[PDB]
Amino acid sequence: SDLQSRKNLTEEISYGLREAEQVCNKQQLMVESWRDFLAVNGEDKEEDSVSDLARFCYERQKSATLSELAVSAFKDAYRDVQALAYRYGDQSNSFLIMSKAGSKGNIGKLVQHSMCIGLQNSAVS
Amino acid sequence: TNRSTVKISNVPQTIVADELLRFLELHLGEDTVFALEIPTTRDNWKPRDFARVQFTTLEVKSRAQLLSSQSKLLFKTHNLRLSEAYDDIIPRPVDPRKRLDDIVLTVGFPESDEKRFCALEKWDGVRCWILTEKRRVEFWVWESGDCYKIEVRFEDIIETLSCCVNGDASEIDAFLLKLKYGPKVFKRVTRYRFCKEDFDFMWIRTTDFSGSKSIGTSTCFCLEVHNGSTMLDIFSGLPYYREDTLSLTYVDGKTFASAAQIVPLLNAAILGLEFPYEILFQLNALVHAQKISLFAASDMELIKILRGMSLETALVILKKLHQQSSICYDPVFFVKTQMQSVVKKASAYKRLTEQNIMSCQRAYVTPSKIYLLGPELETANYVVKNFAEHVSDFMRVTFVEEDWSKLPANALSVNSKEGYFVKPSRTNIYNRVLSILGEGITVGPKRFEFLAFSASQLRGNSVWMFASNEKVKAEDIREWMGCFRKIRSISKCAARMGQLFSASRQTLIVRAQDVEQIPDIEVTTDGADYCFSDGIGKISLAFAKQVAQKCGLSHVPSAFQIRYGGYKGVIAVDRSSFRKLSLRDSMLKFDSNNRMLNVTRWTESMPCFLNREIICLLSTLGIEDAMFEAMQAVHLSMLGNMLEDRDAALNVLQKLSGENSKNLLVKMLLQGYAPSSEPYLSMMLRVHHESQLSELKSRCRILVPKGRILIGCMDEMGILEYGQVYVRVTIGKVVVTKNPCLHPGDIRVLDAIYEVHFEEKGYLDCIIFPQKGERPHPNECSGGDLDGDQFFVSWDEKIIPSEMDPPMDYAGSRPRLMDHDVTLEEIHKFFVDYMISDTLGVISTAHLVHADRDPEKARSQKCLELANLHSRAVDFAKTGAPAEMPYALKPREFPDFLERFEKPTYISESVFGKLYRAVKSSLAQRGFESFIETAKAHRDMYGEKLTSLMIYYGAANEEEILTGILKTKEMYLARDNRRYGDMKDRITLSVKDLHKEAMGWFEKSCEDEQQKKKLASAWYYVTYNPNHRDEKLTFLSFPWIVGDVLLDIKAENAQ
Ligand SMILES: [Mg+2]
Repeated sequence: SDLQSRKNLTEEISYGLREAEQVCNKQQLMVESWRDFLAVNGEDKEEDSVSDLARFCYERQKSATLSELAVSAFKDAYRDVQALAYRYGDQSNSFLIMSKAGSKGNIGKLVQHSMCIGLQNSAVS
Repeated sequence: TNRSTVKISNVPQTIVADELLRFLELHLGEDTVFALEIPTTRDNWKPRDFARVQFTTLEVKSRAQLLSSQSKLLFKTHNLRLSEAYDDIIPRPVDPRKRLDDIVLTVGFPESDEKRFCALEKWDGVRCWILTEKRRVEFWVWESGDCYKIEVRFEDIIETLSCCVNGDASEIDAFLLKLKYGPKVFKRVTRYRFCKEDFDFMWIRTTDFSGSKSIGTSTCFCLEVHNGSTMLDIFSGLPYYREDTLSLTYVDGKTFASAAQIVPLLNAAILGLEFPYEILFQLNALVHAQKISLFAASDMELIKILRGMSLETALVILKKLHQQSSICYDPVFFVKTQMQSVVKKASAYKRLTEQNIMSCQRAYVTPSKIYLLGPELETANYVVKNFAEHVSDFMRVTFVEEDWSKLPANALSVNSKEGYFVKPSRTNIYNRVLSILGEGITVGPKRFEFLAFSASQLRGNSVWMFASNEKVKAEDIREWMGCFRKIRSISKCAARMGQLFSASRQTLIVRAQDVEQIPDIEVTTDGADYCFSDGIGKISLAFAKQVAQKCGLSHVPSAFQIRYGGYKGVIAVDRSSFRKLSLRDSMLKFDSNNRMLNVTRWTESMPCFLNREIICLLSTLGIEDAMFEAMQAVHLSMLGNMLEDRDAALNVLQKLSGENSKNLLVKMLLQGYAPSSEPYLSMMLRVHHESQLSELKSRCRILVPKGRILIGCMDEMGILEYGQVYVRVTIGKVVVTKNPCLHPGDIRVLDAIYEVHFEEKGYLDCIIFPQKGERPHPNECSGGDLDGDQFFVSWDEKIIPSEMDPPMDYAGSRPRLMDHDVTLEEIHKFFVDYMISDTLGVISTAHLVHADRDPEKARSQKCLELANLHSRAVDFAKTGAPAEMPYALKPREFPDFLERFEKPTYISESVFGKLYRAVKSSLAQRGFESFIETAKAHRDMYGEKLTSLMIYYGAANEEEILTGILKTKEMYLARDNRRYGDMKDRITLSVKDLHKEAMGWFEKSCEDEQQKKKLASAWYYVTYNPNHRDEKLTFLSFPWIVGDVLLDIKAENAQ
């Protein structure tokens, strides 16, 4: 719209891209070295696994055997982010006409135009 | 009036709460919105379609609804349909005169004088909130930066007065609110909200914070509002407002301030050490009840006159203080007349070892104080019977709510998200219960330690406690009971430690030279283990005939449950026997060092009843609603004809429990008396007419004449394979089921056979099961073991369920064997872990209301998950696995059977709906001169002794202590039937003890049989003729204590 609706969309994208990171951070605790953390018992080093945010991003780069569940988790947490293109914008938008009819493109080629591009992963670098 | 929360229908999703309020404050007035809240499906970035808003007053809501009714409230091209929804997001009263903002609050115990009450501490300004819709009064107390909430509901308020502080003529400055139980102390522990105050708090429960336990000793709240004379009309909503002008005098009472955690205790620290414990126990019990104030309990002259006078003449002054209903303000006035009236007008230990009548001490622990009651008659236990000297050392400690209810899962271990996964955060009440389980209650010159708890005391949490004296301690009696170091799992060890605490009697000590081993018989197949021999023993006939005469039965018991030290199970009786104690392999529980012969149930036949799960399970096997209504009709005709006729009164009384061929009211009707001629049996049968109707409107309780309640048994030889038992009633098509049935698979129909050889064995109400072939009958029928339990049979031609089904896997999970031994700390952490995450009646309640609401009963995908979870919810005492009652299974509505006013009661249409509507249309239909002096001296001695049972428990007129059923229930007894079943037991034991004392008085009053027959005529004349009506009440129980010889007058006057 004219005013504050773009600001609401920006403040919602900035909060939906910070929850899809904590979703992917939860999936990296499914490693067999973390079997003592997922038990029903009190721990002392539990604050070191929730405060380190750069370390969990650094672990996603190297050792590409847990980075296949850190892409599929973002691709499942981004389905609730791509669904914001129906609450925002009128039904007479020329992109939602060509996306719902399946002529050229889809809903993935609209959120990169409007809200955010998403994730970027390559084969090998 | 009702509320102020108004739910908006559909606000647009691209709108924050700082934009909708700018529109709501445009059509309406300025700053008229208290708080607005929009629910989010995600955490902070996905709002839903609707939203909630709470206005300031009622006229703004009535204007906003009239504006929304004409479709004139258009916001962002979206109409708003304002509707009512009872949510109450902020519990605040919508009234400018009921919202106090500054009021001084003090606490303290009630007055020992007329108008001079003391105070412990005083808060400098609280926020008093008087709610009307939710019957509670809040108190917001600020202290050291923390916010505390004191909630006083309208049920504990018993009196409301107005006080005077300044001293002018007829001025209104303060108010005095009386309490009897105590409040609940909360604690405020920490884009779409507009709460314009301090908010986003979490009101979780906590312990006492007022210094060192200054709240639980008060039970009285004083409010001093500066206005006073204007808000006298809004205080009429408070219950029992006294129209009186009370004075006030501030007295400092800091001597009574204690420092321990158990309050209010009688501070007998300056009185010395030469004080009896039995006086201090009653003086502590009379303080928790609102009878004696705290300054009168610590007076020097009353303790001086109590100690300068003998003990048997001291207990009679303390037991008579319960006769006064109101608060007795003059403490010496009730003693100076009692000490002059006692001079004109042994059994403590003689009733423990002979007829098992003990005088135990009970106690209730509220989250803010403690509540002691006094001595009460109860069935003695074997663990108490050997220690006849330490009967004043045993003590039952219950842990209940401040309103004496069950502790919910909201006070202990409140849920809070921390990191990725949630974890239960423990509160202060949990650490208080753990601390009082570690240390114990220290009252008088002694303390108390943890002893044990049985498997029937986890539900309805209670703790047996011992004083740990210098002779025996809390560990010496447990070492005498056996050894519990071998069991490493704490859940099984906690059940094995208290298995000797059941009600049982000892007959004869059996040594260890008469023990013969018996091997186990397995019928296991396809990897699933079964046991045909599960706690089955064999006994000799001579010692069985000995223990039958020792216990006091007519015939020999064919099967009876026994506890030979650590053993537990039932014993079968054969003919060719040579030993007494012959236990099987599945009988060891711990090291059986103790040698006893404790029995709990003999061989007797009760008539078969019905359960609501039985009627709910038989209605989905191919049986319609055909014979249930006919059986209920022929039940209701006999229950409506028993109040008028005599044979109809004798038919149902001989079929119901409590009149097993020997009763007081049965032999009265044996002569042929009219049920309405005398005013005693009429009022005796008046409550018996409505007892079965109350059991028909709450439970089902359908009388089934075909069948007999019988105990399980097993034959050692084995001839029958997949056959039923030849029963003995004082055939075929029998249906065998136990009580905890939820699956549709454990229905079992058998066929009885006539055997020409079983008449020599003598099996009387004992079902025989096969012990070979495939899976056995009772182990696949609701998981019932082969021990002593109940069984329901019917050789009737009414139901006959001809639809069997193989049940699911009844195997449990792996036992949680600990690595180290049990060091007495993992037992308390398991006992407090039973108050939370324990849904036993909840699963059965949610399963019973789910079959009537959905088609294909007990076969859908939702009805099977509850039946699977019920196998784990009942096995908490064996394996430590929680029930974990999930969401999306409660139907959020209840039918018209239980009648809970919280959920909306929909109109039911099922087998139980026509079963309830048929009964519900039938409630609106309906020595003649030588014994005068002895009877005149015994009638008052019976009457004033019967008042001590009358007004101690809350009987109505005469029948609530005679028959044991209560007419008017209480708050803590209308929903807890498990405690009511033990209350009606100890009422009947007390009136039976009074009848035994009257029979003992009868033996010291007659020497001739003609005098024994003529005493009943005079004892009938004193209480039946209207010329001897005194000022007090004349109870209709005087010719029933000697009622055996009273029937001979009517048998002699006929001839
Ligand atoms: Mg059993």
